Amino acid sequence: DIQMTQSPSTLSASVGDRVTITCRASQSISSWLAWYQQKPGKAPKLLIYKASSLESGVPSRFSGSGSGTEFTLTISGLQPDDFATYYCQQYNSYWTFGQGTKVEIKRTVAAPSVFIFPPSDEQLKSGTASVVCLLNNFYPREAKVQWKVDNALQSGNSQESVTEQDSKDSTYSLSSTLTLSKADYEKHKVYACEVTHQGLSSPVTKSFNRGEC
Amino acid sequence: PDPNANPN
Amino acid sequence: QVQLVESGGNVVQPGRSLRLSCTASGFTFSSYGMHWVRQAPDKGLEWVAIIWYDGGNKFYADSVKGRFTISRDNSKDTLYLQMNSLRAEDTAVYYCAKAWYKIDDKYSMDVWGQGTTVTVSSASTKGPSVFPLAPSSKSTSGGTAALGCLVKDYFPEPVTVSWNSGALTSGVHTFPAVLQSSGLYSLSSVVTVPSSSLGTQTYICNVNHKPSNTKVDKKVEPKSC
Repeated sequence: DIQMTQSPSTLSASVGDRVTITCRASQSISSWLAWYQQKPGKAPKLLIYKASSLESGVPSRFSGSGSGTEFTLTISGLQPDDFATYYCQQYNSYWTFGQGTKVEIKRTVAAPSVFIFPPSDEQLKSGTASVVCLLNNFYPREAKVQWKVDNALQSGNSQESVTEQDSKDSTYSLSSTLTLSKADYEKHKVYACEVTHQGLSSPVTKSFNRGEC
Repeated sequence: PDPNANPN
Repeated sequence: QVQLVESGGNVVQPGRSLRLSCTASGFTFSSYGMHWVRQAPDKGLEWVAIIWYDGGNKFYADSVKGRFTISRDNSKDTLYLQMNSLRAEDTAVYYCAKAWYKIDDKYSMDVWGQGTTVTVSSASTKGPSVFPLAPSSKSTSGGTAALGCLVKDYFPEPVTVSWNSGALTSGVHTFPAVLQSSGLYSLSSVVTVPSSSLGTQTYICNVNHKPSNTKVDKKVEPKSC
């Protein structure tokens, strides 16, 4: 199988910028490369075929170049309608796609506001305890979230979820949920989440003591 | 047979 | 113009069968080959199968060979995908795509449908449990307080969450669901409100789970610590 990889995975840009997405193939596919655009909850749409040929109805700001194993998609003068995820696809041997490149709106770096929520008394009656760390309205999306219970790092008992970019402030919000049994939650005191983000000068800790509030 | 050949 | 409408997506237990349809309009369906392509976070965009214009030549991806069968009925302008012995990894959005009318040595697809969603799990339908994420001193910054609701252990997707029956919409963040190792989904919905309104304004989250016909209202009480 011919493997398709795109670079970068996430491109941050502003309206009017000239941006370029790169696609690479595990072996030569000649010029048999197509580019598609997909918006969330919508279908892919063909943009370019044969590496360089523009599909009818696609604006001329989209241009393509490349042959063999390396290909590029260039948008000259980004428009608001152009913020989406773009996929390359080879059709030389069957059909395989790249992982996708999401073009997002660039804005100033905003540090997250970190809030922590201990489990409710109602859930504890059910036998489970969920601790929620909330990172609110931050940019860029890269952030590191680690859970420490009585200074012991946790592994394999948390799940993260991130929102798509907000339509008004262009920020992201993230949740990290530490899940424990009621009995395991009750044998520890300090529950803390450590947050690393570009907007923070150093890692930030948000903690609580079990049963105090 | 070629899968990427004309299917129309 | 060209229009492709998928249908048939549903929740199915592992090992069972499901049949998808793609109804075509706006083009001479009998003259074009058709593709099935699926999409999911664990799989990206993954080609599934292609069928020639007359229904004879068919090729499949290794991930589905021996289990999925592609067919078509040109008298109905309808494309089919018969999925047998379904697996959890088959869970995805299934698109149907038309082969393009670009004459060259190699061919691909141009127009895609809207997609139909297939979810393969052994889980039973369950309404969600709603727990409060109470505001506290540990959920405050600059006069703003964060509160939310934890919507846990529901199957299948989706759930809708509103706050105060839709009166509160600004500052709301309802996170995408995660699939737990139990096979049940869970999510949380949060909102930031002024700390000064904690004593004056009541806050309630409204969770609806139509697959279970479950509607839940949960008042989030503010903590005095």
